[PDB]
Amino acid sequence: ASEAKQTVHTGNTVLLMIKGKPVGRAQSASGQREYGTTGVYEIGSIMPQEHVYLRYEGTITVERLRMKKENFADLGYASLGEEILKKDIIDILVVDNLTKQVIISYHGCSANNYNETWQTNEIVTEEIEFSYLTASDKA
Amino acid sequence: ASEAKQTVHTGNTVLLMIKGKPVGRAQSASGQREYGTTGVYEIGSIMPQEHVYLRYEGTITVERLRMKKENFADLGYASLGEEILKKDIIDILVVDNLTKQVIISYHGCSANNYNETWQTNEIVTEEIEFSYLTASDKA
Amino acid sequence: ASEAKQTVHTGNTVLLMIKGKPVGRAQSASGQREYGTTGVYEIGSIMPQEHVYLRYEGTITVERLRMKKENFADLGYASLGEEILKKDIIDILVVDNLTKQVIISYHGCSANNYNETWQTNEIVTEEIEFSYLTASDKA
Amino acid sequence: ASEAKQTVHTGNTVLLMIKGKPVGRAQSASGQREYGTTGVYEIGSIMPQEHVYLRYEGTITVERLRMKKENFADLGYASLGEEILKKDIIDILVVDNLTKQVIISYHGCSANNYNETWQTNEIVTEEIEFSYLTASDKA
Amino acid sequence: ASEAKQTVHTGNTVLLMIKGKPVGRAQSASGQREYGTTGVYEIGSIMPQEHVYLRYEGTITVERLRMKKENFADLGYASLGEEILKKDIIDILVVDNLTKQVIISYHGCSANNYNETWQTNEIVTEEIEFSYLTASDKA
Amino acid sequence: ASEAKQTVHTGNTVLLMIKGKPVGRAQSASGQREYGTTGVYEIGSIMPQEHVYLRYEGTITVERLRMKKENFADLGYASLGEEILKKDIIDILVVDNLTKQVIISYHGCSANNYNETWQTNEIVTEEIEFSYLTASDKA
Amino acid sequence: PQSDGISNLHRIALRFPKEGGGYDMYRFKVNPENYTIDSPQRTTAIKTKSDIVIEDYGKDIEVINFTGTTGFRPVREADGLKTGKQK
Repeated sequence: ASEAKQTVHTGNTVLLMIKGKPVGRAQSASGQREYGTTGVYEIGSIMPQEHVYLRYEGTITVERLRMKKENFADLGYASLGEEILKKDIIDILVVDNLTKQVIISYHGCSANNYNETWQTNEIVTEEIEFSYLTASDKA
Repeated sequence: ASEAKQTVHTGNTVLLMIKGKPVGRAQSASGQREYGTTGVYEIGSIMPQEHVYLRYEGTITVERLRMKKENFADLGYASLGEEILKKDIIDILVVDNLTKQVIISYHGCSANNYNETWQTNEIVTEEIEFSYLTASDKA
Repeated sequence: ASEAKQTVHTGNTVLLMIKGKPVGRAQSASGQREYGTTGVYEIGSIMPQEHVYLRYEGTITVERLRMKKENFADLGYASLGEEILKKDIIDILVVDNLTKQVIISYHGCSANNYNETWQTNEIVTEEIEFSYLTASDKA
Repeated sequence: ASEAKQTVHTGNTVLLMIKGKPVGRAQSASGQREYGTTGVYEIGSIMPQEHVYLRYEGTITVERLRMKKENFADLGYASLGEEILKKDIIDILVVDNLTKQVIISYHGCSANNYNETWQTNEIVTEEIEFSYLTASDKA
Repeated sequence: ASEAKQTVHTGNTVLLMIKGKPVGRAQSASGQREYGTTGVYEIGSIMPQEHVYLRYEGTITVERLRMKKENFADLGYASLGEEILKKDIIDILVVDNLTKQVIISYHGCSANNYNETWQTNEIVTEEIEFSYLTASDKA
Repeated sequence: ASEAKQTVHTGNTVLLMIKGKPVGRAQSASGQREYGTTGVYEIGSIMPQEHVYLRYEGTITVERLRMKKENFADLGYASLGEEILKKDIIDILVVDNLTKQVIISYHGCSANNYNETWQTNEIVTEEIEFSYLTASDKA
Repeated sequence: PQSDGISNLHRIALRFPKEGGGYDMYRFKVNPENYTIDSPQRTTAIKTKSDIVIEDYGKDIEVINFTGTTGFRPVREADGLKTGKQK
């Protein structure tokens, strides 16, 4: 029930930290990591005898409501045109609210696609998809 | 509460401008980007060494209720048949309704398609999926 | 509010004219025109430096409730078997109800697919998809 | 209002006939056609010169509640295993229930598939997706 | 209304018999049989002049709620690992409840895929997909 | 009615065990199998002569609410970056909660992917799609 | 005959000389997946300075080529129970 005793993580107990600052007014963050795991088959026997791992296909998507200013592009994480060029590697952390202990971290993200969405009446929403070199953590 | 004091863009506080003129009865203005990022895999390790960019791609989609005059053919953007070859690079902006301050610009566009629907007891619409070279912003 | 003053086109203010007659008891008409627009990329620079246009992929679909007689096939627009052969080019216009001013026109349509649908209890519905040589208009 | 005085076909006023016999407890009778139309593109211009037909394709799908007798196996249309090679060209009509006047005929068909479903507390069904050579009509 | 007089088959009047026993607590059984039927086309004439039949693509899926014991694998129809090997051909029948007259039968089924599904709170469900040599019946 | 006297597995009466330890706050445990069955077709007849197995494939997906401790990284199953190569064959069971009797085992697994979601006012989740060599059971 | 709805399929068999005189008579239990037959001709074409000359010498040696797979499941034999690998 209480924060000090619950067993499960929730949207309200986590902070998303990018380049040392908390992200404001995100809606969801989702991460897929696939090893390309594949079994090794064999003539004479129908079933595979081990799996092996191919490519570390690692991604995180961030969906966010557009802050009036200091959005990703304005504050200097997203980019447009040949700005993509200059934007060196960026680091992201997922953080446990009370203690700000690390939950997990992403050594060196990099942008894939950036989607800003305006619609009739409603709040403006933003989507970014990042691919990273290695995910990691320490306690 | 008020317009000057919120810090998220509601659909209320954004104008959409094109060929230096505001649009009446526009609906959505979705802008999507793909920097074709696909990091180099490398025999001898499981994971990508660095994530690198392979081709810029920029699409902006605008959807609008069909007005009786100054539709996107009358404003000259869209066109029917061969006449498109006579057209030139169109130009689009997203602006603060409260101060007429640019948020972002799309500095060179062309149409992909000009989808239209008439339906029983419904309002007619234009749709345009523009492709564009670059996006940028100042102030 | 009134027809004489509204700014937007609606299902009730438009007539669909085929070979000089109004279409009766249509449900929707939708038209896609895609230029195949594609950007020209370059070694050394990641972004494309212009767009160019490939093929005028132009289509209109008509969905209609089956008139008891004088439907498309009966009246002589749709066809069956080697009748497709004899049915020369057909012209379609979208017409502004009060004045019957042209909204847009399709010089020379041609059939792609024809779908007649019967179902339990309900009204019989018909679908036709047309591809045309050049869309055009005059005021 | 009345049967003789409406001018649209409701599912009430259509009979479905096959091998010169009316069907009990049929549901849908969807008839789809594709004349493979794909106009000639031509180097030196953006748009197709004329739209031309590349292959006729005709499919009629019939869906039916499984009757205890005179199912589509008992009426001989459908069949199981090799026995299909013994079958012949089946023949199908769509008729005015009020006057027993043909609307359209499908002058030569064969089965593609014979999908069936049994489910808990639900009525069983046959489905047939016939392919057909030609469709025509008189009076 | 009554079982002794109704014209239609229902979930409650059918039994599914596998290897001489009734299946308990199934939810649905569905069978697709496709002949690969294809038309033979011709230069000079756009329409096909007959159909021909390619491959007897015959399948039945069985979906069932997991009996506490004596499920498919336990009782000896489904299999795991190199057990698939030993499980010789199996026969299935669809049976008319009162008389246990045959409705249809499947000479010699064979497993394709086996899916056991556990979920929060709810009943455990099982799916098997069988492909068979020849479907057949006798009255 | 009661636990000992029902004869279908409700989600209540199943434990999910992994590395010889029960899991807290697991949700789904879907286990899918494909024996690549595709019977030999044969020129001179329409139908397959016998159905034969071409490659075993076994996937087990587990979905879980993210617990504050003893998540699938802490229990050692999942991992981030190159560290996966240090991992070994994980081992999974499905058990009778009422008697701690095995229903089935998966005698050798490896991870495909480790999908995760954080979202506004929602509970966080882990997802794992394990691949596995074989499944078996005794008693 | 092929499976035509009038007669059941029948499958290929090959007669071999038995080394003591007489024969062995082998037969396939699953028929070929691909079957190809070629009929080459010995016709030749030579081009003279003012005319073409067409010359033929008759039928050439035909070629028969086919490809298939032996069945998996055990199948009874006219004097045994032989599996696909034994066949």
